[PDB]
Amino acid sequence: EKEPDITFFHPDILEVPKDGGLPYLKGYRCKKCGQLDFKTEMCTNCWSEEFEMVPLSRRGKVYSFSDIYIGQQGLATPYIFAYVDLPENLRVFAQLEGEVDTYRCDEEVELTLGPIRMNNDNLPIISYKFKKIA
Amino acid sequence: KEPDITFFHPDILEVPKDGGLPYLKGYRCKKCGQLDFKTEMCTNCWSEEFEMVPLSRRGKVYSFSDIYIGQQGLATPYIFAYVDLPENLRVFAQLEGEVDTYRCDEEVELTLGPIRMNNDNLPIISYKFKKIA
Amino acid sequence: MKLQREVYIAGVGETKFGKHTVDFDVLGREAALQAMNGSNIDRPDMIQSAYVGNGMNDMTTGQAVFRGLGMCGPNLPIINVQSACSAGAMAVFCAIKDVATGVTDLSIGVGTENHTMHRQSGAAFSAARSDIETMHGAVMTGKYAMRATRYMHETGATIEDLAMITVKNRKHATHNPYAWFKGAITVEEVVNSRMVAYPMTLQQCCGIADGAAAVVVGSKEMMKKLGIAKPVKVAGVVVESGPYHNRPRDITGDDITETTSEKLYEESGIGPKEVNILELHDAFTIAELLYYECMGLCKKGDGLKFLRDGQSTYGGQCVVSPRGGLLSYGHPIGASGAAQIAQNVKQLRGECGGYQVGPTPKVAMSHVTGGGLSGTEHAACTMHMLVKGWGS
Amino acid sequence: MKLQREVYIAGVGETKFGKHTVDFDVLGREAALQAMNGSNIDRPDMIQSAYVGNGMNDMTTGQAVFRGLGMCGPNLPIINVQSACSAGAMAVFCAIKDVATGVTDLSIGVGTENHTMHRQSGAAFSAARSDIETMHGAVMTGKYAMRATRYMHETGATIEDLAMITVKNRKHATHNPYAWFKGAITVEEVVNSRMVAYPMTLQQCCGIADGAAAVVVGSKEMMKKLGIAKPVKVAGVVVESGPYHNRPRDITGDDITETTSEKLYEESGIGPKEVNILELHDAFTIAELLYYECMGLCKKGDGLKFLRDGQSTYGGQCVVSPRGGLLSYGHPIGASGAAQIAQNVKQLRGECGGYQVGPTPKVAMSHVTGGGLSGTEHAACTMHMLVKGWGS
Ligand SMILES: CC(C)(COP(=O)(O)OP(=O)(O)OC[C@H]1O[C@@H](n2cnc3c(N)ncnc32)[C@@H](O)[C@@H]1OP(=O)(O)O)[C@@H](O)C(=O)NCCC(=O)NCCS
Ligand SMILES: [Cl-]
Ligand SMILES: [Mg+2]
Ligand SMILES: [Zn+2]
Ligand SMILES: [Zn+2]
Repeated sequence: EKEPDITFFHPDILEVPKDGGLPYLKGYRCKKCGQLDFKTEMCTNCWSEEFEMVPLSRRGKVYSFSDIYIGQQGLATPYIFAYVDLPENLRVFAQLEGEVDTYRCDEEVELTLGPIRMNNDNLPIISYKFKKIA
Repeated sequence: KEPDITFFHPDILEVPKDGGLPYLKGYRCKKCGQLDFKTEMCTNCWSEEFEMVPLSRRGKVYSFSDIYIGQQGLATPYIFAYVDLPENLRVFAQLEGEVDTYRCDEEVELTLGPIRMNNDNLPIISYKFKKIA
Repeated sequence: MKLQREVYIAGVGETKFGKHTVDFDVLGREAALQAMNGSNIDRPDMIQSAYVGNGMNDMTTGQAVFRGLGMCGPNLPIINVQSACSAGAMAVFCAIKDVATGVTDLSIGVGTENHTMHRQSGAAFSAARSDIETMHGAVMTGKYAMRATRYMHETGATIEDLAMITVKNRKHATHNPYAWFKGAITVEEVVNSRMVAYPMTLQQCCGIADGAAAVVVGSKEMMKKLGIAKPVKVAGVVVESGPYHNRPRDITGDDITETTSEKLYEESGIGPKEVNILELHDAFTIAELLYYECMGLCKKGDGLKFLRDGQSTYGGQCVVSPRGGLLSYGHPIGASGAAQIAQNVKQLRGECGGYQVGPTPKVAMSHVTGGGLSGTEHAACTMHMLVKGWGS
Repeated sequence: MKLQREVYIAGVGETKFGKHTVDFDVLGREAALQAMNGSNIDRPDMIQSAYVGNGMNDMTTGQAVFRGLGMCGPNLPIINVQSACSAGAMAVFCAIKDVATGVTDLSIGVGTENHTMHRQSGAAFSAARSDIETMHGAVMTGKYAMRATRYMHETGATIEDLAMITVKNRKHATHNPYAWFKGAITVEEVVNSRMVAYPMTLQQCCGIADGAAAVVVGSKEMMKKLGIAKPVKVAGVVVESGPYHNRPRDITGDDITETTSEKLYEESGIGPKEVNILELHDAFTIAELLYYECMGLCKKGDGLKFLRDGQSTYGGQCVVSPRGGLLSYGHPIGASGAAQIAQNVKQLRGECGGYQVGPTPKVAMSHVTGGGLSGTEHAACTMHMLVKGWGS
């Protein structure tokens, strides 16, 4: 299609400030019941549609991960993905930057941006990932 | 890498290796006498014992349709029909010929020809029916 | 199936039908939420079981539908159902059965499908993937077209007669915003549209559409508990499988539609001449015309007279396809069986505005089949009989 | 689901599992015929309803199964069901519900699938890019691998411990003709097989297979009328959907397996320590290990000790995967949930010859899940509790 496929994921989860400020993940807190979640049309706990935007911590912690040697079609292998827990008590699934056989559970990691896959036009989709701090 | 079929199907279409005229095959249940196409068990009485019955090469177009929008991947137009045999069996099959030429109750005769391309892009030869002289 | 206690429809939901870019789960969620809102259900923890019909999208359609509503969990058993085009009606049937048996007091049936985001145009649906007729090139257009060719042969009916079905169904849909195609079309425009499977031209074929619909059902006490003002009573509902054989059946009849409709009349105690509106499986023009006789709306041989005399449109014995039928909505396989019911409910309730049947119908019947299986006219059939359930 | 009256299993059916060149309908029919013959049914239309589970063969699989038995028609309502790997168990569940509620006195559930005869892209076994974890590259083996890594982190389990699940399950299957892979395999062979997503190697993952099974269920009176010698009582059966949220979970637990099994124990009145054999969703070695804890066979954190102590093989508290599990049969999506039940019935009846558990089991439990979009552990879970129903 000459109307392009996406090159970014996703404006309601990963905030890239237009003035060049550091990107951050964001959640949305239900104003009725207080549930924090990623962006959704209605609160899955109480069905309210009234929210407040909550910027999320850029530091998280690898809860678990796996080195992927046989993965999705079209992604370069090996790659790594993980459950990354944020201190706001939200869990984010994301790729980890780096080499196989180097991550451990409960390791601290920091948000970063990079290509997570190629789109239908064979151009990279840029999204959030996490990387080692030191 | 093992190859795709080029013939459909030995359980319903017999091609005599002696070069005799091909024919469709029915099967008669030995226990209840019901005639049907090949099955593992009789739909009427569940018996597994049958005798093979060569079927008439001549049939009648019960109904048909000229197909201009086909299955994905099939060249168009083509024609298919319910062809009724004297043995009181109905066969679904393509008809050889041109659109806008068939009629209900038209007599037709068995013939072999390609029904589709296989996954190696070779023709699958099967049973069709054609107009008689 | 005999209902062991009364079962009533509270809220219903329906998306617009046509080419959608959102997928089956979003459509299904929209219809389900509409049905819940219409039932005064304002919390995720009220419905007690859910059934979701689908054809080809997904093996966990209902869990995908309800995920974003926060309703999946230990108190919501979800089961997904399939019987090609019967699936949306079977979902409502399963929900009815849970209530009628006392397994639940409040359940929901959803039908949903998105076809257009998952296939290329320019081709018709085949028969079943594993079916012998599919090997030989069977497409559903031609399978129904053969019934029209034979009907024309036996009765002298012309393609212009069959075209009147599209004219009427599109007329019915004129003011219905949910339909895909609608409004005034002439016999000449129907007959001169491009041939698809002779003698079915484009405008005599149902569209390959996306959409969803949902139906909440509950007990008499649950209707009162929820403050439902116009509960619609399920007077009967019947599921059959189609007889299989390789003998020369009369394809201008329809074994399973005949027997399913008779059983529905017997169990409900309501005869065909008492039905005020009917949504049936008008996948092709010929299907509706044949079903006038198969369902006993008129005597043998009178189907075309029934049509020509106006008996299936406004002012006649039975308004058939008042929402516009499959010939106006198009036909998302998993959705149509539920969508017929949602619109029948709205008609019973007087809620259809510019396409509302007058006098208000009191008895509404629906019918979907499901096919592609060689040796059967249809693999399955599901029919519902619904009636006014609020007194005056 | 509480059972309104007792329900018993009469005959069961089971094909060989592996690569079949006959399709899902032939396999399903073979299993259905066996189950009906094993129920001493002389009049097939005594079977009053049929449910058939399938994942991706077709939309009318149950009608395609029964048509070759001459059983389709007005006296056999057939509904097909889907919840990815839950489908075959849900088919049996639907049949049990029909009997328990008195809708029927005799019903049948079939699960069937043929994968290997069909070109299935790989995208059919996965969710769409729309699913957030899939957008970021998730694959099922890596999702379960993360569960294994977390378990190794918490317990000190090694890859060799995980591989012992494959070793055990193939050992159990040694003399089982229905299983596909069977007999002795060494830990080093399992560990040294190709790495898919650390620590899951190829031999720790179940494979795709073709197969079918069937279960006839009926009332107590129907068991007496059919002369069934060893009717197996349905002590309980539970269907759940998986909760959705984005909070940190303990993935060495399993929210829906925990709640489904607890509800099964509560409804049946049978606790986990009373279960003598268990078939469960061993799609990967780590799943069986975690489910020891999730089902309450042992305490949190003790699954590794349970395994090493031999408590999940012959002589132990509960023989887990005595037929060999998915790790020996492979996994035809629509079949496995029905097949677990068929083999558990055979074990309860003492019929499994060289793979028969001794002493004879009296309590048998079965478990399949299925699906799992982002934010869920699984889309569905179906569990059955079965007990000896004959006296002395
Ligand atoms: C008749 C049929 C083959 C036409 O499909 P098609 O040729 O591929 O047509 P396209 O999808 O490419 O659409 C072409 C245009 O015609 C219209 N159109 C498509 N189908 C139409 C239909 N059935 N009726 C009227 N108009 C239709 C437009 O929507 C479309 O224009 P658009 O680009 O703005 O959307 C298809 O509708 C069909 O197969 N219908 C029967 C489906 C069926 O068998 N269902 C199961 C019944 S049991
Ligand atoms: Cl159909
Ligand atoms: Mg009988
Ligand atoms: Zn809230
Ligand atoms: Zn016979």
